[PDB]
Amino acid sequence: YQEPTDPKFPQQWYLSGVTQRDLNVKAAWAQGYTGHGIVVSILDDGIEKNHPDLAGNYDPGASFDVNDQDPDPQPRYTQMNDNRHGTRCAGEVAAVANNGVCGVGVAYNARIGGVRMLDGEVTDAVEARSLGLNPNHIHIYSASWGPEDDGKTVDGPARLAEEAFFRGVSQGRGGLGSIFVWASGNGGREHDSCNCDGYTNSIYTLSISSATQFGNVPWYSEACSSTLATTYSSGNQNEKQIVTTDLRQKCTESHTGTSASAPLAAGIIALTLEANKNLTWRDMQHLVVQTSKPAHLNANDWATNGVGRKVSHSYGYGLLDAGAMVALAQNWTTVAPQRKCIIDILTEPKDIGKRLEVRKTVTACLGEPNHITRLEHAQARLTLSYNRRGDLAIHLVSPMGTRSTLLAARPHDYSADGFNDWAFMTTHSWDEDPSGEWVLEIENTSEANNYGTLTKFTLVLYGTAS
Ligand SMILES: *[C@@H]1O[C@H](CO)[C@@H](O)[C@H](O)[C@H]1NC(C)=O
Ligand SMILES: C/C(=N\NC(N)=[NH2+])c1ccccc1
Ligand SMILES: C/C(=N\NC(N)=[NH2+])c1ccccc1
Ligand SMILES: C/C(=N\NC(N)=[NH2+])c1ccccc1
Ligand SMILES: [Ca+2]
Ligand SMILES: [Ca+2]
Ligand SMILES: [Ca+2]
Ligand SMILES: [Cl-]
Ligand code: NA
Ligand code: NA
Repeated sequence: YQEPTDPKFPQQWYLSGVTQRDLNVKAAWAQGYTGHGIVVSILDDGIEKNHPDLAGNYDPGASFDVNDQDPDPQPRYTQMNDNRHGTRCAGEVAAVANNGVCGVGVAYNARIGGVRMLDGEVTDAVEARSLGLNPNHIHIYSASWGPEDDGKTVDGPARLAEEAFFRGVSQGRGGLGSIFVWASGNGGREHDSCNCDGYTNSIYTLSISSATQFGNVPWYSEACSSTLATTYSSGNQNEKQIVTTDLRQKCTESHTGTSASAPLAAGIIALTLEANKNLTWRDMQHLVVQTSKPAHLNANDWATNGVGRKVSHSYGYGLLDAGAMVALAQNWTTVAPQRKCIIDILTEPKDIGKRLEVRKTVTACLGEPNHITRLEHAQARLTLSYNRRGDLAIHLVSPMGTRSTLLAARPHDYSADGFNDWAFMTTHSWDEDPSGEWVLEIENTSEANNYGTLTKFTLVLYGTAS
């Protein structure tokens, strides 16, 4: 195998780096993995299917225009180039290699499509029709949309979109499950906390955050326990950005934000799926957990969990490692069927006041078909009232002592509507045994005399017993 010759490949520092600050993609390419036979779809504002770095890999079967209800996802051209984002993301995954144009995609032999669905009124039906597009042809979906990143919104998929997620992971891809790769958000400057975004907080989305070139948490990053891993993106003006295809058959060197990280992850996942086409949607999350690398990502919250892995609320398990992903995929044994252990915790409502702690010792469905000794995702589904929602901080401690932040204080969130069975999710106790004492902590981080009540706490464990 030889290095790509594309003119901008040297500028794709997150791929071509020789200083170990990269995604280790050349190592996967050298093992023979390029995305051949894999199909990825970008759910965004359209895709310039005639772009000279996309046309060779473009797949109409991975594409649709949900905004105008037609098969052709070509973007709507405007004076400000508003609808360029899907084309940028598509090139990150699957820009053609060795063709003298722009740079290359991570999976430069994968097929690439786009759903034009953000250029219009984005209803629940629009989202669901996009997530559910051709799920026995498209393997991997990439998306970075969700509720407003204003630091005061709590929202997620409505009924049709949630149903699309469960249909995709259950019957998609011949029953192995659609892989929904998701950006964790861009609300960092608003002090947003991404478990408040029900798309990235879902167990069905494989959620990705960003790191800057120098290894730092970018200004736009949101921290939360639902994130699984990290890829490089933009930072300050001394740090390089993402280099990819752009609208009007151009290249760009200034693609930015967490929405540039999710497509790189989708590309790495395409290489991995080429290495083992039989991986399930859960297998893929396991591989990410096992192979991602904290090293040289700076964060003040790196903590070692109960099985000895380092995990951060900014980075998840760390930077994706493509060579490690494709290597581990090849002889990976399919995980056992997913179990779900439901533990309704409260015997009475609990006043929150300044601070509330709820302790509960659980058997994790000992004796039952849903007995779990090997956790995957855990949720604390909470129903509570409070007079100012953003003054709350919420933590959940596993029996192995891993303290997941479920919610950080959000200064702009003035809502008096509380949380209505909101399923705060953590990945940080993956592979732990969830038997034992769990601790929920709710605290008022403000000096104000705030007040409210916790009326339901359901601990929901997913995982296996093998
Ligand atoms: C895929 O995995 C399932 C579950 O382990 C197994 O039954 C099946 O034979 C595998 N298929 C291939 C083609 O490896
Ligand atoms: C609000 C938002 N994303 N919010 C998120 N990912 N939580 C968005 C992304 C692309 C186009 C329009 C809106
Ligand atoms: C997808 C979405 N919102 N989804 C939600 N609120 N459940 C959205 C928000 C702002 C602009 C464009 C899209
Ligand atoms: C699946 C569902 N509702 N199903 C029902 N009411 N039978 C739902 C409602 C709101 C948000 C997300 C999902
Ligand atoms: Ca169209
Ligand atoms: Ca190229
Ligand atoms: Ca957000
Ligand atoms: Cl479920
Ligand atoms: Na997720
Ligand atoms: Na620990």
